[PDB]
Amino acid sequence: QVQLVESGGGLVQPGGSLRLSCAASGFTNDFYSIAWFRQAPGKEREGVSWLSVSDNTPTYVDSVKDRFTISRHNANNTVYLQMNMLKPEDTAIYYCAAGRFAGRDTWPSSYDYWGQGTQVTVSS
Amino acid sequence: NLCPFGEVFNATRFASVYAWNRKRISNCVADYSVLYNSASFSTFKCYGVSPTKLNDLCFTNVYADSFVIRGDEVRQIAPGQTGKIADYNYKLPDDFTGCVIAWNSNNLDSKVGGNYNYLYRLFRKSNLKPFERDISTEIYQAGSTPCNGVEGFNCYFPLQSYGFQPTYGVGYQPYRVVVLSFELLHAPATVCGPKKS
Amino acid sequence: QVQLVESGGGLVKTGGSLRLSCAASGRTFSTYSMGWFRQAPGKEREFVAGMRWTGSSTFYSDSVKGRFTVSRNNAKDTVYLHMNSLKPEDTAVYYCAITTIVRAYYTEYTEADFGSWGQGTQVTVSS
Ligand SMILES: *[C@@H]1O[C@H](CO)[C@@H](O)[C@H](O)[C@H]1NC(C)=O
Ligand SMILES: [Cl-]
Repeated sequence: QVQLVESGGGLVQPGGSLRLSCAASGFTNDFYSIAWFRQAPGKEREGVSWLSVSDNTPTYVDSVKDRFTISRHNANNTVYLQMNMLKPEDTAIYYCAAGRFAGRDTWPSSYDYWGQGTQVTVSS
Repeated sequence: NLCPFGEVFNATRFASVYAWNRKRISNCVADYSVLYNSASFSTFKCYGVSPTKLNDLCFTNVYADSFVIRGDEVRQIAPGQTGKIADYNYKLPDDFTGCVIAWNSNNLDSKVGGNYNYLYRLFRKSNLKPFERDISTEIYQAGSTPCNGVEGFNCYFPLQSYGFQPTYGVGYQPYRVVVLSFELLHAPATVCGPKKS
Repeated sequence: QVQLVESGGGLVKTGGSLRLSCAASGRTFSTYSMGWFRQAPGKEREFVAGMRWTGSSTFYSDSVKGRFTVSRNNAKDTVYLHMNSLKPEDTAVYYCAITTIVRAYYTEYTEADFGSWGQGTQVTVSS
């Protein structure tokens, strides 16, 4: 019943921009939270941004602070991650994840709902 | 009159999870949004309420429960979870109203050669009820055969040390946990968020 | 570190019995689980038997289970190894010690987990 529909990935040059989308359905209310995890080659899934939907409270890791922006459009129940000034270190498969709580967690195991990942590549 | 959260979050040593501690907080102003926005915390999840709503509510008492677990067990500190911690050590109710806060404590709670002080319960005859605390140390009878005071096949000691070392993987590193819960009695409501002050 | 005062042992015939004692003042044995270990010449010091700090659980190596028993007095300050049906293979220096390390499976204990060693006492079983 709960489904996370992901899209927006692709190839960009360093300094370039990309917009990922997470369309959430199957929730009876706004009392859930979204996370973006990225999984770079031979590494674990690592959280980069979070949105607590009820409170509309965003969180970012220090390395994406002033480059990444997370937001929600009420109408389409879609959360966006605007990624600007992209760098080679941002290359990874990006997942959105949902949990039935207000807040944030670094543990992938704490999120019960997952989008199909989208590939993000930043190279010359 | 700010709530003395520092006494819980900044305690030099934490409880073993099987013997988890509870601090009553009363007669003070709590800024749940300031806690939520702290980069010190890597886990901060509220159930039945959000930090914004808590900033606009008064309670009779707040309870801060605190203990150490390993990283891969942090996900068990949530309603409706299974595993050795949720089943045998620390259990939240299905209808939990409150917050779960956690942070990596490798720098504090691991030692070269192992910090054997922190224990968890590996075995129990039945699952804990919500907010139950079991500090018993009887042999666990895993099968139909009585143990008669002797450990062996299907007769195990119920507690186990983590033995935290700083070179453990993050799933095996110690995490400090604080669980906030809320009580409303027919009494003065002396713990308030800043908006309801 | 605590002082454990160990006694007993000596020479016994195959099939005979000996009692070893390990004493420590006050709350030591009700605080730290204890183990008995033995070491034969040129061999490693091996786990024999022990008792949880609770006094209500004992545990035994496969080599001695059903022949040796561990008990503790009412005062909780003296632990005994009751050695029965002794065999020449039981010949060794025996030690008591305590551990701060809680292992749910006693089968995982080794000498590295123990300290405050008692003075070793010779047990010799002759045919
Ligand atoms: C814990 O201590 C630090 C100072 O080292 C302080 O910045 C922080 O706010 C304290 N936490 C609480 C909840 O008081
Ligand atoms: Cl023990």
